[PDB]
Amino acid sequence: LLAPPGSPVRNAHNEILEEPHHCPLQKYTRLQTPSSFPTLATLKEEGQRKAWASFDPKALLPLPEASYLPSCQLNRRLAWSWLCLLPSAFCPAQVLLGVLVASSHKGCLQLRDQSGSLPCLLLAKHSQPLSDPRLIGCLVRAERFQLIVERDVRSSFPSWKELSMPGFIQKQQARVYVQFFLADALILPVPRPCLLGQSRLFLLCHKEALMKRNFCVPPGASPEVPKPALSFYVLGSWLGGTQRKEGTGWGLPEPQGNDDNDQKVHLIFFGSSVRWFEFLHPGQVYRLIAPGPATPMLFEKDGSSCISRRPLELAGCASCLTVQDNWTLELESSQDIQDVLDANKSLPESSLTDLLSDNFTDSLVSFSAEILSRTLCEPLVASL
Amino acid sequence: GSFLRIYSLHTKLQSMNSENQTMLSLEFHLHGGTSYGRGIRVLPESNSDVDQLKKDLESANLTANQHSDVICQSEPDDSF
Repeated sequence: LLAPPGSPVRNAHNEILEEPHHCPLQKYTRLQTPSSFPTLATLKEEGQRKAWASFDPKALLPLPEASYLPSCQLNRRLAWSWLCLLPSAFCPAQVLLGVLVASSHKGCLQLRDQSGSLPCLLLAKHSQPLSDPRLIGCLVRAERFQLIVERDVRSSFPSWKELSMPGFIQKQQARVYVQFFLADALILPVPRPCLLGQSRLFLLCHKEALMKRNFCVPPGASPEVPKPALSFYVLGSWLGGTQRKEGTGWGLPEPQGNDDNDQKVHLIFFGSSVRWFEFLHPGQVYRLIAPGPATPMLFEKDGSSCISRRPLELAGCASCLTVQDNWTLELESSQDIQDVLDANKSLPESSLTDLLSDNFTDSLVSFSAEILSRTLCEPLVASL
Repeated sequence: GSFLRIYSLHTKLQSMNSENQTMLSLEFHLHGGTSYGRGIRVLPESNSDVDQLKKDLESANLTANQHSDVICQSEPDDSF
């Protein structure tokens, strides 16, 4: 941008012998500081600084509306607000840089470097989520990003008058994270330092929620009573039989039975395998890979394995499978699957007659929606 | 906090108080003896009746629209 290629080559003879000799120092333009690369820690702690510097209740609760509020509604109104900085506008423009990783203690993505970590919300492109596990560990550079700051406050202001007083803001919590499109980022693979496997394909119907679940006593194995832990599981249908590591590729499947029941399966993710949550999405085919010696009944079923654990809402189901913490998944988009992948570029939505009707009070819905506003709700929080 | 069922619980409206003012409130009584099917039953969480009880409680908690308690709104601090 600042110095595009094409400048004339330096000729030493001319540089020495020209009468009004021109050289890179002869004629120059003063440069305004074009950009700087912050450590993710200083970015995070600029967020948690400007947030409380700009937080003024008298701007959030305007007059004359605020004159008619009881204290409970006043503080409930004040107890959540958001800030969006767009730090690329700062002078000098800050440029986000860090190696992208998926933190297996939360499943959420993170930009990481030697100064700390910053949660991020990548999108592959407008209205399509990040779908590819292969981005793990690449060095992401983004210079057109948003820095969001959610503020939670537990104030106790009595009335609009006291909004000038300091003593009532009893607790303050921020929650700063970043968000941007992959199309606006530049991605570089980090070089290496310088100086026996089976796989299978499957399509997933839908992905349960990520939450803390408890588990059953292992079947066919040691009865270690489980305890709550972060986990989720995925409903899906196998495509083809097990495949074997074959040099530059994966060999053709081993014979697979046709039975539907032998196709549909529950992939159960718990523990450090939770790092795969952000990448899996319904309606696409993923090639799961297990390293290590080729083994029968490795993908064909769980059947019996050491300390197998089905969640309570999944107990007893036959086609469950615990994905081991060292297995990995690869997105597959080869053309031979495109007719099944035609479900993509579209998202299921129920009708406004399924919604907004008294026809049933026992079923589930899915829809797109713009969010109009968000606030704390007190009855379920403390009142009852 | 137990989920509970009662059998043949009698229901009886008041219309007067001890100061001989008329006032209205509805009493509930399980008189002595299991006659007419009287008794109680501690409900297990497996039955859809208990699910319905808990669900109606949850609904009444969320879509409540009552005046908020805990006016000292700084009190919780979550699982501090």
